Amino acid sequence: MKRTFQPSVLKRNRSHGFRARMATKNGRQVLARRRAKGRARLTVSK
Amino acid sequence: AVQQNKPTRSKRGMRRSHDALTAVTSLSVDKTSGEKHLRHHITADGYYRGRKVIAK
Amino acid sequence: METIAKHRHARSSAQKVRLVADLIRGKKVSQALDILTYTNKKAAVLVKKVLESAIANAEHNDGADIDDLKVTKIFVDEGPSMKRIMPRAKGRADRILKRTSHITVVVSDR
RNA sequence: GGUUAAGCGACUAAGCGUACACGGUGGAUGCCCUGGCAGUCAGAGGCGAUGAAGGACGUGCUAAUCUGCGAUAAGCGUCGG
RNA sequence: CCCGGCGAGGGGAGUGAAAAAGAACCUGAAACCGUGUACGUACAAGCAGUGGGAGCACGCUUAGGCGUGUGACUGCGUACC
RNA sequence: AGGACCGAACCGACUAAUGUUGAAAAAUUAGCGGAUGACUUGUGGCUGGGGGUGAAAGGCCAAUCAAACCGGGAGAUAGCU
RNA sequence: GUAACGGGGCUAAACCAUGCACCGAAGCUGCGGCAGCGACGCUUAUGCGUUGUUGGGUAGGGGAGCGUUCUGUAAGCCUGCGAAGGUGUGCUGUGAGGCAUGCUGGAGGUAUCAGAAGUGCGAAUGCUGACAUAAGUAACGAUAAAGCGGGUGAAAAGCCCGCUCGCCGGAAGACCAAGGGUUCCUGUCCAACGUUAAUCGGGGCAGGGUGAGUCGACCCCUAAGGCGAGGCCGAAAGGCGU
RNA sequence: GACGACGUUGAUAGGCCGGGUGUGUAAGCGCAGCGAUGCGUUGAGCUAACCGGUACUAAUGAACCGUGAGGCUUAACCUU
Repeated sequence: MKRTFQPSVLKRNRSHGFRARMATKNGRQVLARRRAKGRARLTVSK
Repeated sequence: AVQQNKPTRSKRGMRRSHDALTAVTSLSVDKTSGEKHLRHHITADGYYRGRKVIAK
Repeated sequence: METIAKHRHARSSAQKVRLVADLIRGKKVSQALDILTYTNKKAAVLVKKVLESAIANAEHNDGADIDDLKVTKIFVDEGPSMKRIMPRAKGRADRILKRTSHITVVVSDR
């Protein structure tokens, strides 16, 4: 059966990447929360 | 389909009262090599009833 | 004199090994080896190596004779179990217990 | 003493139970603190285009990770201790 | 040094106050699983105990007819929240 | 010529059996329907929650839909267990 | 399934009447003991001489206590001539409990009188961890199929070589994208991983391996669409767009 | 599991010999025919579990378990 996760690096970065998060007020707040929490990986970039 | 109460150590051991093994009553001895083997079977060296059956 | 040998963390459940241990408890060493040699079970291979080790220890360390030895104490204790995951149907997960055993053999010349 | 008969009758444990002894499994308990919690008295209350916060990759006699550092790369100069 | 597959894992030797502190490492409880000893158990029916109680075993005992364990048989008795 | 005909690929899912702690959180086997079209398919893009989309079933919107998910108000309230 | 005396059995061991005996309860009495409330001797800084009486108990009210951790008393006392903790024994109190001591253990413990509480668990389809049960039971994942010889090895149905057999063959063959990211090759190892064994492996360890002017990407050009200098709009955020 | 038969002083199983049953005239060769085929050798060849026989093969000598005269009392008998 076809499942939900059909990977694509392009769509992954364009939807959840660093530059996508850094392009909106609410996206920049996502990074601020993950920095304050201490996340080692902020985004799905690499 | 499934139990209503947990069986005991006792009933577990009773069921296993017939699970014991049986040791070979005795091993046979060859005429020539004097080796010890199962009855009606050949020896490790290859003898059987003192006739030097297959050895290779 | 009394001598001991052990095989700890053996890959087999105590229940399976105890079937073999009950065959040689109280038997002469010469008779026990012949029983394990012609016992078609894996636990027999393990127990035999332990018995062979105890015999060697008595000869080398205790300077005992082989023809006078005798299996006087033998028991199998439960060892640590290893936990594993078995995927079942409909996303359910079951736990496997890979059980181990502590085999102990004691020979003596009493 | 012997035969027959009648009557009575222990010693069996495949296994199980209780108790005790000796062990295994397991990691409670007690003891311990270079970790935390809550405060007091003092400080400092901002960093950043002289490129920040936070990161990537690198850097050793070094294969990895941590710490530190940045192609002058677990460090360079100078003034003192 | 020895058994073992130039293994795993053990037995000795040695270290140490201690190796039953040997790295699956202070102390090492309980459930749970075992070996050994004593007693009981294969014509007996049910919350499995309680009251009575023979016999066996063991320890006493200045025999003192006591203690411990087991519990044939027997009266009563349908868990807890 | 054809939202034409028979029929593989391809897209679908009418019947039955199996399976139902499955090989599989909807499949397998034997048959079945469409198969130049209102067809099918790859890549990328747009529509965001009282909103979307819907040849319309209250269907679908990441195994979740008569109002998604995450966090917060929040230890909502519970004359009930 | 006797099944309409509880049963056996009873012609009284049934029914009526009379009477004398006996059994029969945690009721009553006797013996010993504890406690509560009362009156009494103003007894006594109150315990009795005594004295009578009471003492089943849910919701619930009242009263009195045990023990746990911490503070003071305590730079005191106990303790390597062995603390806490753990495990047994014996004694003791109405109870929660307490004292002593053997073994284990190997360094802390703490009287008394006061003080403060994360102060006592069998239950909440309670929370976490550990271990049982069913049970050595079901199952070992397409019914395409295996057999033998030799080799290696501690050990070979499963590895290597070889001769046969069988299966796919618009694939179960071959080359790629997407995606994964060293799984590739060689050597070595078999604890764990492999639903069995394993000398084998997409497993462990180590080393080696990816060579482009022409393939592809980057690059030039744009589609849907996105961002968007100024600009228009909008409480702010921000929206649309040249 | 059990039950039954046999284990060399032996037909227990297999094989082998013979037979039967079933199928229905093998292969090879030859003859006729251009050939497909047909005819003859030939009711041929093959033939499982069946029947009657046969030690060719395997069922080994041993070893193991199990004992050593079987309680007390009483009565009647030996010794009506």
